Amino acid sequence: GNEVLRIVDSIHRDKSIDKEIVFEGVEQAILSAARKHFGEEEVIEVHIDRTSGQPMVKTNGREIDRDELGDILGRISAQTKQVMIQKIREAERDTLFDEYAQLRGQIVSGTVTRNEGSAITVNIGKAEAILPRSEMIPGESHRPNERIRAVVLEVKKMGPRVRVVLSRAHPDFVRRLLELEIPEVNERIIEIRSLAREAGYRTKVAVSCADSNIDPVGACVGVRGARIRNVGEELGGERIEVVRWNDSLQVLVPNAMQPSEVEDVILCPMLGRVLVLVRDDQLSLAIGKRGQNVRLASKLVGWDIDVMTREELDQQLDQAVVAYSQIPGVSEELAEGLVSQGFLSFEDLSVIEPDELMEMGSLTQEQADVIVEYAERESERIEKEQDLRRATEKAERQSQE
Repeated sequence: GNEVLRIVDSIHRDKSIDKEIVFEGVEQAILSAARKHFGEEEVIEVHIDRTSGQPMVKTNGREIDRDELGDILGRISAQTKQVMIQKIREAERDTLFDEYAQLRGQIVSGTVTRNEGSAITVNIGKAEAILPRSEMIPGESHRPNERIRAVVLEVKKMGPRVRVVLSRAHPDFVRRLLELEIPEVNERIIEIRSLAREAGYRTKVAVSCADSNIDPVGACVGVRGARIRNVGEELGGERIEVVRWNDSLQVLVPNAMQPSEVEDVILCPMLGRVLVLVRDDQLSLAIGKRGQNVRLASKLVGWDIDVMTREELDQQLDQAVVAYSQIPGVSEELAEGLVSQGFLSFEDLSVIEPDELMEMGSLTQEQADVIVEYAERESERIEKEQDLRRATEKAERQSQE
């Protein structure tokens, strides 16, 4: 009876975990002891009264004799010991899973305990969480016994301990921080529609407002744009661009292509690609340093952005027709049809939907597959031909001697 109360207090004082988890653990220990004795045939349930501590064990809804119940309670409480703790830790893991699994995408804070190159262990005080390399903001310094916060990436239960994976590199981290820093966002006045992030470098934010007379970007900017930079400094100097969200790609895409200016926006649904026309002087700015700009603009919009000028597009259309005409089974009319729909290289043709290629050229299943195989081969040959020329230009290292 009260022998159970002695145990639940002893573990609670030692292992430093609350009684309710311990009670559940002891119950599962009694239950397992009851399963082994009575067998798997009868349905078994166990309950321990919290106040008194007296175990209630039922088999198929029926109580069990005090005799056999005494054998069960003495087969557990007696040291043999760590098996019960395995049930208690299993209960703790189940509880911590329930709480943290609902917290996915949400900011959690803690202190750094151990730091290796591969991962960082953070103590949030209920349990130890790990921050892996992939989820880290590059070059950041996190030392033992220091305050740190991040978003919960995922929660899994594997061993008899709960695994909580964090991220400072996830887009959701920026989204949360913006909600905290900008009162218009946490008051729901301004909404964050879309987000595109390269962690530690640049993040594009598309926002909108229910009120049409309200400028959503200007609301986020505020006076000096200080609140936006505050989030950026928390990310280690990550650049944050806030733009205006729109349901039309004729609006949203030029907005996402900022600072660069856009002439024409062409939609190519079959390739899932938006073709953006940009003048020569704006070409470098449109792409970005390593191509960061368009890359982020693509994530933000949800399409594939291909930036070209008008002159090099006209050149691209002419060559694409001649190239596609080389393939037997591709008529000049069908070749022009592909180019008109946004297909330029052989890479684009190889990834075409067979069904769509059949309708456009009035082709059978066999004829469609054959064409695709040509595009695959030709794309592959073009790539290795470029590598050839690239390698033979590297053969000019003999210009030393």
